[PDB]
Amino acid sequence: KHSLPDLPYDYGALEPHINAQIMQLHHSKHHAAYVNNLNVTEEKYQEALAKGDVTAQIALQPALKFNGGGHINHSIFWTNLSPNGGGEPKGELLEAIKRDFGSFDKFKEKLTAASVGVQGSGWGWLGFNKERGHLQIAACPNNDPLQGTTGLIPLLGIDVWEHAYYLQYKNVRPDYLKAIWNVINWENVTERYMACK
Amino acid sequence: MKHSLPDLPYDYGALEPHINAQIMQLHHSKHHAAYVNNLNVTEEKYQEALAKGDVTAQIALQPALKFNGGGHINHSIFWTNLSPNGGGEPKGELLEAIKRDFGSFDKFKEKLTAASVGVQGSGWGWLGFNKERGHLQIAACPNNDPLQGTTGLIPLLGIDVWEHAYYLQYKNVRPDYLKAIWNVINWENVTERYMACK
Ligand SMILES: [K+]
Ligand SMILES: [K+]
Ligand SMILES: [K+]
Ligand SMILES: [K+]
Ligand SMILES: [K+]
Ligand SMILES: [K+]
Ligand SMILES: [K+]
Ligand SMILES: [K+]
Ligand SMILES: [K+]
Ligand SMILES: [K+]
Ligand SMILES: [K+]
Ligand SMILES: [K+]
Ligand SMILES: [K+]
Ligand SMILES: [Mn+2]
Ligand SMILES: [Mn+2]
Repeated sequence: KHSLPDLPYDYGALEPHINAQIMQLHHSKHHAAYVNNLNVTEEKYQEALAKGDVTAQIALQPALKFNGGGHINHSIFWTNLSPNGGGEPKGELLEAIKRDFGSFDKFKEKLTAASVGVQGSGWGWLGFNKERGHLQIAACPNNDPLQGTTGLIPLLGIDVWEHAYYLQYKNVRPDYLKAIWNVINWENVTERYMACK
Repeated sequence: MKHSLPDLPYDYGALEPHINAQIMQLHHSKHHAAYVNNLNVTEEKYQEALAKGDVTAQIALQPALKFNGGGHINHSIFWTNLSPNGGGEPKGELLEAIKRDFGSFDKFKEKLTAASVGVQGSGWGWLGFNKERGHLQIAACPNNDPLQGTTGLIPLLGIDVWEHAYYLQYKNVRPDYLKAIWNVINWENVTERYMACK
């Protein structure tokens, strides 16, 4: 049974950048539903596999990817933010950002652009490409998770579903993207990067 | 338990001159055999991932499961949908339903032909049964995506329009294959599948 992780901080800890009502809904309603539906779907898959029911396995794929991906993505996202965040990373991650994107500021522009560019629901990611040994930006639709659908290892995700920002920023997704940089937990992103090497 | 390649219920040359023996043997003994085997490999990996709660691994396996699982589902139906005893028109309640839902048998053939010719890339044309609406319905599916798993419709008749289903004999002219296949449709099987829905 997958479980809803506790947040690493309280729901208001990322104010004013992401308001407490959003964090509370996002974790306690949206992520909770992913977890609950993921568990239901995995149990149905166990049954289908035991019976050799390939039709049922395939019919369950959309629920599995959506809720499973929701669980994967949100579990990473909470750790990617912190009340003590903001600013720039240091060390090898900063070195890699400068090497692969030219500068920290150009990296921000490129992840911002990928995130603002999602049409519909989805996510922007900074990932690590293990084959190539370098950083890579990608966008993913809906809750499709980065590693399961692209092979890239997730380092930093930005949720651009409307429920991630709408109560506060309404349609103005770019204002949310500007604000979120103030709460990036570069410690966590660095840990994820260093685990890849 | 493991999925198995069903034997083809007739000789590889039983459908000549409509589908030749070289196609039938490659399609069954090479293409379908590979789907079954790859499906069983993917299922095994999926069980492991599920036991470990590895959702990333489950999602990464979805393309192979749908493609090879769908391949197994669709080809298993297809072999039974063809017969040397086939061709002609169905009878009874299936014919009545075709006339009711499509206007006539020939109109139905045109619509299923159009759906099958219209696949861009690899895929299948299907006649299915919509259990909720209680009537027949035509759909096209990409690659090996299977009808029931992706649409909920119950498959009655499938036509494979992957190039391996026809290319050796008909080359690029997919409409020549589709003309030919009507001569070997096993309407007895299609009828059985339809009656099982009702
Ligand atoms: K907050
Ligand atoms: K703000
Ligand atoms: K988790
Ligand atoms: K540089
Ligand atoms: K999704
Ligand atoms: K958010
Ligand atoms: K079998
Ligand atoms: K013969
Ligand atoms: K497929
Ligand atoms: K069926
Ligand atoms: K064929
Ligand atoms: K011919
Ligand atoms: K012909
Ligand atoms: Mn979200
Ligand atoms: Mn085929």
